[PDB]
Order: sequence, then structure tokens, then C-alpha cells
Amino acid sequence: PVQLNLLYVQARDDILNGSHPVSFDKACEFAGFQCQIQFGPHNEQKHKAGFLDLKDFLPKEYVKQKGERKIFQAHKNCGQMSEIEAKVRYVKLARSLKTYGVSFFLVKEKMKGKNKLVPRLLGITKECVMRVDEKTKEVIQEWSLTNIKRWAASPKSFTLDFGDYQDGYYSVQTTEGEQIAQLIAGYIDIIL
Amino acid sequence: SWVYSPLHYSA
Repeated sequence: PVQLNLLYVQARDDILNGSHPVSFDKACEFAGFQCQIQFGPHNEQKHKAGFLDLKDFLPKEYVKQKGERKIFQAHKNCGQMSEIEAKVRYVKLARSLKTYGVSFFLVKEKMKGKNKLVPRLLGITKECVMRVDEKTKEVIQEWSLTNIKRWAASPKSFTLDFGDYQDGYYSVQTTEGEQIAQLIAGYIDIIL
Repeated sequence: SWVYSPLHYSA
């Protein structure tokens, strides 16, 4: 039980603070689990609009989304679920997500359609590099570390060369081009 | 002194 509470607090905190990027729908699902755990089964007369301080149940980016309704719906579908069970379900859900355990970096993509830069989520794992929608948290494009020919890290950007995979590179604006590059180099070094 | 491993904490 105690081990379960450590895993829970970690997964919850990583979601609430943004460390673990998730969609709006998923954020409300967790909230539901969080509510059950903190308040017990949903109660119409005790748990009514305004009861929840959205700041403690959703990631910053989702507070002003008026999703309290979605949360109470998630809380309601928990039925008479015990705290332990809800905790268990919280973690499993977090671990089942494509974004779980992925080191992310907030970068900016310069494309056509305009001259403005589109913020984007860049994730690095021990076996791949992924482009994630800054908002939807959906995976736009994913690359295999083995497809990387070379990379360039400047104090203002980072570039990836896949050589024989696709035409052109993939550059983004970031002040962590160094951090990202080192991360990749290390992972690649262990594969061989 | 002693430092406990989380792996042995109650479930």
C-alpha cells in the first residue's frame, strides 16, 4: 500500500505540473481518479459546481477550460471504487500513455503558412525521437534513433539529419540544443 | 545509519 502511494504521488505530480504531458480528456480522467481518492465516491449534494479548485486537479494549461463537468463525470463513473483501487487505476493509466517516461523539450517550429513559429513538444526516449502536439499531446511524427545520421546543436537551435529516410532535416528553436543533443548521443551510445 | 529500500515497503 505504501509503495502504491509513492507511485501515485509521483505520477499525479508529474501530470499536474506538466512534466508528463497529457490531453485534456486524459487530464479530466485523472482528475476523476484524484477526486474519488480525495473525497470518496461522488455525491451530488456535496460535490456540486464550484466545489473543486481546478488549480489542484488539472495541469495549468487546462485550468481555464471549464472542464469541471468532465471531471465530475469521470468522478461519477468511478462508482463506489476504493481509494486503493482508484490509485491503482491512476498509475496504470499514466503508464499506458505514449507520453509516459518521455523526456520532453518545448521547442518552436518554423514552417510555411506564416512567418510565426509554432511551439512544439519534442520527446526523447532510449529508442526514438518524437514530435508531439503542444496542445493535443498527439504524436505527429516519430523517428527511430537508428535513422539518425547526424545532429547539430547550436545555442539557439537543434538540428536532426536522418539522411536516407526523408528529404530535408528537422530544425527547431531552443536554448537547450545542448541538453537535447547530449541526451540523444548517450542513448545512441548504448544501443550499439 | 540505516537507509531502507522502497522495494520492501508494504504494498
